[PDB]
Amino acid sequence: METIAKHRHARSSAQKVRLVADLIRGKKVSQALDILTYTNKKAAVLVKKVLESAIANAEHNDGADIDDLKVTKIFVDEGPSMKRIMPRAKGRADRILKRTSHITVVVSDR
Amino acid sequence: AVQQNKPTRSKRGMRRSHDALTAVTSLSVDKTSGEKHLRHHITADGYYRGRKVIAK
Amino acid sequence: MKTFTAKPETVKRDWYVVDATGKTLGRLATELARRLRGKHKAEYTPHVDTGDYIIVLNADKVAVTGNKRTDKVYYHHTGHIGGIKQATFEEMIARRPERVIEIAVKGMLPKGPLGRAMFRKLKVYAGNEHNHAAQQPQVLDI
Amino acid sequence: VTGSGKKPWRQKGTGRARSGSIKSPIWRSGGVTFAARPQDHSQKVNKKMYRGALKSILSELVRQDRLIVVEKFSVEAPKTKLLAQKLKDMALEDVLIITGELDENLFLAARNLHKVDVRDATGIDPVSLIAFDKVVMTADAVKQVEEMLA
Amino acid sequence: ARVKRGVIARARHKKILKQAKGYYGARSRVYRVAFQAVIKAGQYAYRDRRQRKRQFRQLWIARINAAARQNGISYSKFINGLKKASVEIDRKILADIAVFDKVAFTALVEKAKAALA
Amino acid sequence: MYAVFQSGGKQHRVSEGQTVRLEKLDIATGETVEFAEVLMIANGEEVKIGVPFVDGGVIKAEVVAHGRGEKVKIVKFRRRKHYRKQQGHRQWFTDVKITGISA
Amino acid sequence: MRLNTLSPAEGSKKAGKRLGRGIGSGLGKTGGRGHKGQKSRSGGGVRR
RNA sequence: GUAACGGGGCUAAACCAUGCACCGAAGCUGCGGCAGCGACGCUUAUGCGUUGUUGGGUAGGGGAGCGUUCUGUAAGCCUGCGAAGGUGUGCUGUGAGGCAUGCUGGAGGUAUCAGAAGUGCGAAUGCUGACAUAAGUAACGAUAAAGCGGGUGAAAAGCCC
RNA sequence: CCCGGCGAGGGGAGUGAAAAAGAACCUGAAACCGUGUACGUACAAGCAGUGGGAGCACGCUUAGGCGUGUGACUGCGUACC
Repeated sequence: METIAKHRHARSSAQKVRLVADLIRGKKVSQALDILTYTNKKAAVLVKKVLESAIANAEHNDGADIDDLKVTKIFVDEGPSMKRIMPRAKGRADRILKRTSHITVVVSDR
Repeated sequence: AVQQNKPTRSKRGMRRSHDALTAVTSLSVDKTSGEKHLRHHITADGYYRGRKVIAK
Repeated sequence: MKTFTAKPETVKRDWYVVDATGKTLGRLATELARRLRGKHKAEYTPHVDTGDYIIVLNADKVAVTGNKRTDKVYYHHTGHIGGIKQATFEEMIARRPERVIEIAVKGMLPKGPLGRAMFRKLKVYAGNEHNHAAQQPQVLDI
Repeated sequence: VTGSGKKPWRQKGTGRARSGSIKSPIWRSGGVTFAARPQDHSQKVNKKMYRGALKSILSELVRQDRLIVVEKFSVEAPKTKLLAQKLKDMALEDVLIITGELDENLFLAARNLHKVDVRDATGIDPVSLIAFDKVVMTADAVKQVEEMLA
Repeated sequence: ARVKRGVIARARHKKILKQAKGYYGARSRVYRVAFQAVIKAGQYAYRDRRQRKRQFRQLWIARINAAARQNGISYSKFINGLKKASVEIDRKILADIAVFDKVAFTALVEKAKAALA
Repeated sequence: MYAVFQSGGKQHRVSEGQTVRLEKLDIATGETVEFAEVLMIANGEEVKIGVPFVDGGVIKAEVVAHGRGEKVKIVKFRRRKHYRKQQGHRQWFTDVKITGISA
Repeated sequence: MRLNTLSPAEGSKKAGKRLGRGIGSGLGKTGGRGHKGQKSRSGGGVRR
């Protein structure tokens, strides 16, 4: 029985999440969680709260038991980017694009 | 330099694919605790061959 | 109506052994080249490479014939040193003998992809030192 | 387009567009190059031509048998429900009413009726006349339309 | 009359880009390149209406040649022999006996060889 | 026995029980096709014959579909001249099914 | 109703050129004015 | 860098002299479709049958048709008893186009026929937005750098002590 | 009601005709990046298309030479404005 946790509008570039996210993809929940506690990267704490919320809602609510739970998907999508002008030398007025992420976790027993 | 044309999306994928994050070759848990591990390092509670590390 | 066409699986191929000691370079070369495509036999298809698996038994004793010999110097520029570099046909037959006949059929096959696909069916080895007793080679005279 | 003749300009021949004007129609939005002008398409109208299309449709109105031509059709009052009850007696629906006398007790009627309109016969409107189911008419109106067509 | 402009092109676009299903990179997702690709496409297809036929006709000669050469006549002598022998319309796509069941073909070749001068 | 006959300005080989396509006929689905213009029959061995439309031959058949094909596209185009034009065509056909070719 | 059944005399309606619509259209680019010179350009210069 | 037969190869597989063959273009021709119009036959107000030279085409003319916005019949009539819009496919026409239909959608729509026009973008080193691109490349602001113990805290090489 | 930075975001339970109307909420393309599936890529080569095509999944192939999508290989082949 399946549960979605999302974190939308998250403070990450998405290429740096996907490095970590694809690692624990198809891993089963408990091995995935062990691997994640000792990854220091900003991406790994961002994912932690959303991985736990998924697992935690499986341990309750519409879910029942977690021993046969596995993390079928961990993926990341374009969130709304905010545009800002960075001040710089010889009157250069370039764009810095502040990325956010749409993080989707799915766990199921299925 | 500069460039000739806007490049294909298959090119972007090849250049970052080998630079992608590499496997841990599974993980460890302790011989000596109900603590989980980090392999050939010492945990936050100091368990590996005891003593103590990270008194934070 | 439509035409019939070949499929990769129907090809017979078979192994043909050419004694080359009675032959001379270009009459061996262009017949071998004809057979290395399969243009002696019926192809009836634009896109499958048929051919034989072709042994030249020897070709160490292949004449080029006549006065072309003493000005036949196999031109190349692989990448170094002022000048062309060269080798006479005689050095090329007396030492490592395969190559006179090898770069004689090379230019008889088309461009890139089809020309690599036609070539890999041939072997010459050094000459008169063949290992091809067990297949029962079908003899062919040129 | 008002409120500036400015040229954004700063030459042409600098790896970009002419940047031409701050009032140019092409400047994203606010005014376009061929936007509509006032139209008044009315003419002289040639009288022998006008009256000769009206003869063509006036014959057809008889060939399609739509002209009832009621003798002195009128109502007591300009009340819609009375005029409408008159037309029900006459077993007529969705009709062009022609008044022959522009009498105010018929002219101020019929307003409540969905598909009824009332006009006077003097220069009878030919675009109205091909529409509607029937033409109710008076004989005094048939007289003054033939003299306008004479 | 404010007219929208582009609700007619949305269909011309979707016709091009559907024809431009199967194509590489920008060609299946940008009208501009799709449009280019589609136009070269029909130049090659209209070429190949005539050209496909000329191109197979070579294989037609070439399978008849190899039967004939095995039957001790050269192809150009067989066709001029076959011409000198009486009437027959024939056709180059006829000789399935060129590639396979090659026991046959011998009678046409004997007839032609006889008639040759 | 496999056989050849003439469909129009083009010649067509066919077998027994073989369904074949050719340029459109007047003849319909519910009607009879028969071909006296047979150029040879390839018999038990190769035939040595001179004169085609062999009299001691027929292919009898029947129509199995009369339709019109797929749409091909025709492009006439010239760069630098701003010259682009198009035509479509589908081409008609008839399917015949051959039961014939006599022993 | 008889409304809406009227039509021009045979051949009476010339319709006129719109220009500039489509590129496989024959009419399009240039305007029926050809390459370069004053009469291809926008309306100006010489007096009658 | 052969690279002055197009290349391989050829001392006859050359060249010359004489002659024969073949292949080889939307050409030349047959098949099936079609454009406009002459000749002729039925025989006309309009047309239809047979035949036919003809139909590569810019600049450029000339005739027609289509959709997009809009008007009139449409004060009527279809519609949650499923309207507009979105999208994939089949079917279909010379093309523009048209029609069928699963998914979608929760109210609007409509011929016939003629007519008005802010009437189809793909280019203007054109204007705006959403958003790609080189790229996870380059950047760490005079290197007045920093350490280690405890702590606000889930978290500290930059904070507080 | 669950995870959490005293946070962000989403799911669980309940509202509604409808949340496949959940509050940046109308239905929703195209660029854009990512997920998911089939098939392909280590005799490998230039407008990336065309002409021929093994193979393979799916449609009970209506098994009656078929549809769909892809495709090793390989003749031909120089963009538009």
